[PDB]
Amino acid sequence: LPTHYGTIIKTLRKYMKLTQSKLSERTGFSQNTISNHENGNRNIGVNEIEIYGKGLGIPSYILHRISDEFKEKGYSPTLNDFGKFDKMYSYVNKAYYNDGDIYYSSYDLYDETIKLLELLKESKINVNDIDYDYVLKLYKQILS
Amino acid sequence: HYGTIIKTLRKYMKLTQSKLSERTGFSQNTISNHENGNRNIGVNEIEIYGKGLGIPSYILHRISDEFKEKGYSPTLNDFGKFDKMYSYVNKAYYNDGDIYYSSYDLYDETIKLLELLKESKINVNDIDYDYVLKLYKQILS
Amino acid sequence: PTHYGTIIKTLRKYMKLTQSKLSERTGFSQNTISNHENGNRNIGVNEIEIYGKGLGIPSYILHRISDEFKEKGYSPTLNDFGKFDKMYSYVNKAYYNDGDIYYSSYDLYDETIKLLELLKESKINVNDIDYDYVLKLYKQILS
Amino acid sequence: KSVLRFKKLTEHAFTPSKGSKFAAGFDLCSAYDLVIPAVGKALVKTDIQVELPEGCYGRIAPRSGLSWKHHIDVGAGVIDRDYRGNVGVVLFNHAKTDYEVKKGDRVAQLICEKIIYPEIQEVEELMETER
Amino acid sequence: KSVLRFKKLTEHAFTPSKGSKFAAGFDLCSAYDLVIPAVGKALVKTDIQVELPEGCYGRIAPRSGLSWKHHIDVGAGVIDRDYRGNVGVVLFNHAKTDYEVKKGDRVAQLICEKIIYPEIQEVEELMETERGEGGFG
Amino acid sequence: KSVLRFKKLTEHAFTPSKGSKFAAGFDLCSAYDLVIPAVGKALVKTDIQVELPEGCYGRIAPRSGLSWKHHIDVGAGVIDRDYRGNVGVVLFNHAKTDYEVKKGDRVAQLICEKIIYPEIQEVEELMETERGEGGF
Ligand SMILES: [Ca+2]
Repeated sequence: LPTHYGTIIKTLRKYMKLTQSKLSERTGFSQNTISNHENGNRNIGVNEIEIYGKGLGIPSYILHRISDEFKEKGYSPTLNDFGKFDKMYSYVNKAYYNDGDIYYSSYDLYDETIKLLELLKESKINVNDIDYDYVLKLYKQILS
Repeated sequence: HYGTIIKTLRKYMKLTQSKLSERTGFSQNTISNHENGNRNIGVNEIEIYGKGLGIPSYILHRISDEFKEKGYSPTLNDFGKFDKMYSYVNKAYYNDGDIYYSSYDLYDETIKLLELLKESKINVNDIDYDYVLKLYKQILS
Repeated sequence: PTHYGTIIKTLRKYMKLTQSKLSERTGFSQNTISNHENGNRNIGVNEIEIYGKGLGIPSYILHRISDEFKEKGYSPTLNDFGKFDKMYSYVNKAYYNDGDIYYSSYDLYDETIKLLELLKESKINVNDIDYDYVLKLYKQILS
Repeated sequence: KSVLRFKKLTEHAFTPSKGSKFAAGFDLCSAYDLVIPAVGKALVKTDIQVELPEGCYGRIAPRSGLSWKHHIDVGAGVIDRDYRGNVGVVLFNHAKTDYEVKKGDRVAQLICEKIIYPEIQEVEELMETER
Repeated sequence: KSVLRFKKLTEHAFTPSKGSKFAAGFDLCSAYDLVIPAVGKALVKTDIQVELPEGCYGRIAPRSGLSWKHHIDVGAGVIDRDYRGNVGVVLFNHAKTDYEVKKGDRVAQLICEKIIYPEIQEVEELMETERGEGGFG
Repeated sequence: KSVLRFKKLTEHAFTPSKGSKFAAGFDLCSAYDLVIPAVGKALVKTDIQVELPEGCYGRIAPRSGLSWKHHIDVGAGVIDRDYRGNVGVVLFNHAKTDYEVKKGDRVAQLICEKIIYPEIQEVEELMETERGEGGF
């Protein structure tokens, strides 16, 4: 199954309001190399996602998890709603590295970010309307 | 509190007001206000005092626990026997496997062991290391 | 200390080294080495490390050969060192490249011996056996 | 920089990852589904081989959440610098229940522990401490 | 020099201490009284947060006396450099009887283990070790 | 270079050894025959004392074959730089059967783990993980 890394990077580059040239100065890839990556002519290796992840400001493993969502579902709900994922992932990272109840009970910051988003959607509660302490209390309930 | 601790231990180890100053880096006025009680000693300074005096800082906290527990510190009142015996407990911990794999707290084991010599009236300079090592192994069952 | 002189003299000749070439590697004089090999001078534990580096053999294998001397009066491993050398290379490649050996091995020397005894039991020549076949026999000994 | 190189032995192997730059080790993911029996053990294969940077070895260290929440300890854990086989994670399930590991679960982390490779020298001194 | 910074989260926190300058780690004291059940586990809170010196991480290592005499093992033990939460000591009681941990008892020690923080790089080359196929020489 | 010094305390002590120069640790051999009881423990004596090279401590780490095949974990394992007593290997036998350790068996390995000997400093401020709270 295809990895769809070309569409993922082009979508995330536009989400970060970066031109192909500005990303080119961070990654070190040429503007033509970046264009061929986004279009699909040149394949993107596991070491190129690492370079793209640092250039975009996103941990590279989230780009792998988005590519895995494409293979399993045909689409990526995280990529479709990345703004809500970005804001929600900031809360779990602050909670993971500052709260012992999360550090000693967490399993996967990506997986727990999705379920945390799903539980706000379960209550149909909008992100960005939520507080950090409000999400932390719910974070500790999912982790017993 | 801690000011009284420092004055007794500084005099026990034969140090002047001046000799303490350049080991700590503290001025003599800071030290003088510390020892009588005008200026309180924050906990990052006791480690500096501990290295300047030559005693592990955690024993100075343990002496403070005796003050909180009894109003005075019997170990500080009898520091000469504690210092020499702590040399024996430290030697046994780092040289005998029966202590290294059974010790819990070098201070607590030094304190109780002194009480077993005081209970039976045996003098510190009168005891040898080899006999003290034998009594150490029973307390560590 | 129990036959170490014979070990060095035999292994030096097995590795096609002169007394001088070993002398130039170890730093020992040719006279010190000669007295070591004959039995006049006793070999301390720190010299086996020096001899091991000079011969190109891990010093602990020289200790294991000495244990056979203490146990039997002779060393069958030293008597057939050419086959041990070739078989020890196979166990080393398998130990560092296959997880089934890395997570089940106990001692590369003992396991080299067991493989040698199983080739002799089955009338198989060491110089003739392949590594991929040897790897399966190693995994059989390590259940 | 220092580089930790890896190679996927199968399709099921996962790329080791960190969440931040200051993570102690790279998370190791299980390449298969398996069950760790109660008061039992299991060898989780990652289907990767590693080449460690110089001056260190590879310590398979536990993950905090899995150890505390599921009573699981990591055994062995010493990966020599010259090991190029499948990296296996030895897991001890001390709980009274079986634990089910899923493909992609982070079962441990690989820490590049700086160590000394010294020469050994036998002494006849009885060495005594200096306290 | 290298500095290990810590802050007490409550009054119950203890200052980590060593017996000698070259002790491997700073002793970590339990901030509460608790019982680790037989063939069971417990997360011991130190009520401190730490900032580790550069070029290392914090390994919560066992103490020899408590491990050998009381059948206690230290689980987890990896303290990342950027972790600022409550430092917890995961203890596994493998004995058939409960163990009573008291406030202030040294349950483990924190070692600043020098490590490398490398970048990860995937190769297509099959890696293989030199030793073998040649032998001594 | 850096030297790991040891001394045999009895006739039964074994010289710690590696198979290659780049092995992580020196193999520690049991100096006596003993039994590690089922779901139990044992303190295996090596009958050696060690002096470690500078800038490190001695970690008694498990060996892969014995841990996986026999359900054995290494407890304690911290050897301070100034310890000159008999080096003991704490072994936990988690299996439901007794395990027999025999004289000469390699029960663990000694790794000279590079560590920092830092200063301890108490702060009053609540320390914050300072990196990523404003999003990617
Ligand atoms: Ca363990």
